[PDB]
Amino acid sequence: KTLCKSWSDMKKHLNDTVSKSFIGRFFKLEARKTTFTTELRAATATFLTMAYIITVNANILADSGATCSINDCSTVASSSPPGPECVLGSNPGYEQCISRVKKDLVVATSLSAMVGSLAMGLLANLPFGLAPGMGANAYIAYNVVGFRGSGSISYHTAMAIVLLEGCAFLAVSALGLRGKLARLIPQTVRLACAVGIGMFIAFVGLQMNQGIGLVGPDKSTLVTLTACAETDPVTGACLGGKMKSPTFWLAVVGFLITSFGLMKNVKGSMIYGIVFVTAISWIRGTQVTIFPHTPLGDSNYNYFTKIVDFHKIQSTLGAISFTEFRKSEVWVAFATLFYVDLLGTTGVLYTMAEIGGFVEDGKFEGEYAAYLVDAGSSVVGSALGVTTTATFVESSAGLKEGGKTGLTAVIVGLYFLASMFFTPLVTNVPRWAVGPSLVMVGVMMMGVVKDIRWGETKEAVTAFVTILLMPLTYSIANGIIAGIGIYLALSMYDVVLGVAKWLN
Amino acid sequence: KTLCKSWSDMKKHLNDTVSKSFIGRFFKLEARKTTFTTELRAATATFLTMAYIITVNANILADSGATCSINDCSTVASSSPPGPECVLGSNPGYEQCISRVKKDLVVATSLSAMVGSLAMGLLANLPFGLAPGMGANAYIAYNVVGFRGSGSISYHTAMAIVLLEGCAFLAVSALGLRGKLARLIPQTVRLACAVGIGMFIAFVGLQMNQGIGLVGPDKSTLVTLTACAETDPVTGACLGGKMKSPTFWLAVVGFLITSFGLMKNVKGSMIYGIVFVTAISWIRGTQVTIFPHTPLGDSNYNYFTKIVDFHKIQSTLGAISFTEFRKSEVWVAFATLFYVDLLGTTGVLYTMAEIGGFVEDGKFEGEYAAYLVDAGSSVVGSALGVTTTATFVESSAGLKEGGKTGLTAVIVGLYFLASMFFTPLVTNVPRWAVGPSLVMVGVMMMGVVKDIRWGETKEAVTAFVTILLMPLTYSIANGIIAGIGIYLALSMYDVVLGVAKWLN
Ligand SMILES: Nc1ncnc2[nH]cnc12
Ligand SMILES: Nc1ncnc2[nH]cnc12
Repeated sequence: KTLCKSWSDMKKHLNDTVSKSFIGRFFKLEARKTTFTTELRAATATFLTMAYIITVNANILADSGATCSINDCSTVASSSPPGPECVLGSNPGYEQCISRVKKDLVVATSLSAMVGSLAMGLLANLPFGLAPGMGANAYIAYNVVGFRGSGSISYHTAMAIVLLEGCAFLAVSALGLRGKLARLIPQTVRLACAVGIGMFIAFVGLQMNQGIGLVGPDKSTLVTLTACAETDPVTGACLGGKMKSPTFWLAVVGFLITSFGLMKNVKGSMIYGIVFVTAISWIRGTQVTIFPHTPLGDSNYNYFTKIVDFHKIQSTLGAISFTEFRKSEVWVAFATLFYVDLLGTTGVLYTMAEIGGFVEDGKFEGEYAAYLVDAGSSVVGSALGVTTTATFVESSAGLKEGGKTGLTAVIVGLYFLASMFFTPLVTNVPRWAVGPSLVMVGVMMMGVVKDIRWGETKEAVTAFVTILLMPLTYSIANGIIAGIGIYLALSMYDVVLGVAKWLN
Repeated sequence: KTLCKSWSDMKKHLNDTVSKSFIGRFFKLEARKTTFTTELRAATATFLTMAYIITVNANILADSGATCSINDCSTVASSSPPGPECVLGSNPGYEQCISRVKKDLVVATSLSAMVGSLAMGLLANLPFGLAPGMGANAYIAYNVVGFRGSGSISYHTAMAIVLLEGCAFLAVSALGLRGKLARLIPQTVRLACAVGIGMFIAFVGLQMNQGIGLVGPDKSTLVTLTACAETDPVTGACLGGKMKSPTFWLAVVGFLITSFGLMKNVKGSMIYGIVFVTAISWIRGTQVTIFPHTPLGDSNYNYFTKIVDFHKIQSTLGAISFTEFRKSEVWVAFATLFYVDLLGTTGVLYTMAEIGGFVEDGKFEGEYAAYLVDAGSSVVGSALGVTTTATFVESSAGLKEGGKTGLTAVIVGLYFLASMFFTPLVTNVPRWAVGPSLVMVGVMMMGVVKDIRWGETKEAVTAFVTILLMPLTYSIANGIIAGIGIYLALSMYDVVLGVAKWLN
């Protein structure tokens, strides 16, 4: 009929008047042959494969106990609450503190993914998006700061490391010291570190108080399968009954329809696994509720019955303190976070330049203004309370549908503006819904393990120690250090002595 | 000179009179073109790459607490010793029991690797050797029986599972039900199960009471790096001082010269890593001694000062009890050990037949009499107290030097006879010397991970859950079950319903 004919000739005309206006001259839409309409399809598919890190990042930096401390705890029958009693849960005053910080990290992630993505398109003309990157969320929140105020480094110092690393990554890039520096790292340590982070981030998404709750303590094997139904109220311990938890099996169904959606190539599928096992866990009354009948849960439901809200940052705003940079374990956390960002935004940003055909004999057309926008956005992301940004590989779903200019990245920046207003629906995602989303990240990073040269022995001993010691010793710093230490001693003690025997 | 000329013409004549005697007619040395001398070189290189499993198997089945029970414990100030006080160490009576069982498992491994290897050559004419296979040592000793009498299944029942699995693997092979049965298992579950066993067997060789002592307990992260120097006398706990254990750093030096020996292609190298960090840990006086000044250690040194001994099996001889086969977790241990032997001796025994050129369009010349000798040897190995046998992949070092007949496997059977008489030197290998040997096994099994199809999603979700849940939940049964359960639900719920929609 002429109904679709009246629909098709308008899209032949709306794509002309955009290119005949001024906005086609800035983004250069005449060359880089494309139209206005197929840029909008390139940014819709980029956002849906990227919309999961708006909730994963909030539910993983609220476990850090961001600004809640011992002073704003509750009052009990004693004269004063002691040290470790408040920060392990079951409190009227501390749990209402941490419900006002997760509302300040959903807004602070959209405002960090706006500025990173909206400044990528306007300054570099490149079709990809930015957000706080996955992989360095778990290093700061679980290994530097730790689960609810553990560890040694406070959260105010951890947001000062991101500034001083962010300013160290502009002025190692503006001088030209990148190809001199990144090629110094060998291929096997660079490639096996991305596998071990994928196994650390999935062992996070299995524990009792972190994600679903499979693994647990044991007094002779040091880890065992619990999955227990009736557990301890105060702490997490198995009282009895294995594999019959209604919060465990509802999370497995979310893990299947995420994986049954990735095959058959549904673009956004990790967002539909989160929405399905959340929309069951909102009905009051069941055993899988996030809304119980406690006074600690009536305040979340009375905020849920309104579906939109304009919420402002008020707790985890600019909070920096350089008054702790004169001890030892601050700089070790500095040299680790400088290491994992140098290898994250180097192998990705050039690989996403050869898809779509930007590249010539080196030096694609947005080289110099993409290393700095990816670096300055960690500085503006550190004042707002979140971690470093990274150019996402999910942005490839927009490279395979015809996005080639910077109008892709501006529209991606405008869905994050249209998703900070839905704050009452995003703070209320349960921690067993975000569990399988931390496991499918580990599936997609282990897919690079078929490029490690397992033929030679020195390349396989170095790659095995780095992969193994990251999820076991519960440390990312103990896999980077114990990989370089094996790679030198197997190599320096015969080759370097042999070169120094012949160079003189 | 004529000195080597007088050496070379004798080896031209000694190789003739062996082939002109009757012993060249049985093994058929005229065809399969080879001589007597280069068979002896093929069996020397086969033994040295196989001599490590004479000490690893004894030091991993003595941690099981094989026949030592609560009745032959010591006597203390109380009227009777309680249950868990004896079996956790620090006892005059229980520790002298377990020093008489490790002397009955060094002899029982050589007598099991004799009969398996000496009957492979005489009945099948194939050049490889047999011993109790690595991979099923840790399943029985740490996961069925457990560390020193833990768990539910006693050791007398675990040696009855090996009989009833051994007799079930003759009469699934003699009827012809192997190609019908083994091809039913898909490729990804078959291939990823061999990677997760390699990561379970290496997490064993890092713990505080098992191997060296890196990982340890923690009350908030459930695993942490201890490596602590001054520990608890009774139990294992970190009192203070990280990374300064003299038993930790002596084990790292053994891990380097094992790995520095595998590259540059030294044939036996895992045996020279064990001998070097043992021969330092025999000098009385140091901090790394295996011979302290206790009465529990004077009895090991007074047995060490003699260097040869004829020792007889007296504790872990024929000990079978079918009086526990009417409960649940016995058969689950049966179907796991039947699973891992079906996939171990199928992908190996055909791969070791295409090297050396035995094969034609299927059906190499020792098909039917090698599935049964590999199966009947687990029956005769179960009466003597050790686990199932397997055709070793280290036997390939003899396939690449010209071994093609059964005289290779007979001579391998005669080095194990000449290494049961050195029992006082083999019981005295410390548990931190056997530690890195359990880690280089995990390096050599992870080298098959570059053949898993990480392209498709169903092949990568199934392979990731199987690899991850074996070293974490400390279970081999929880990786086989949780791999099939993901592989059906991603596949049966759309394909099988679609086939049943079209078949009718
Ligand atoms: N840190 C990161 N770098 C690149 N792509 C990512 N996708 C998710 N996290 C990422
Ligand atoms: N179980 C096993 N099967 C084959 N080769 C092996 N090498 C060591 N253990 C083995």
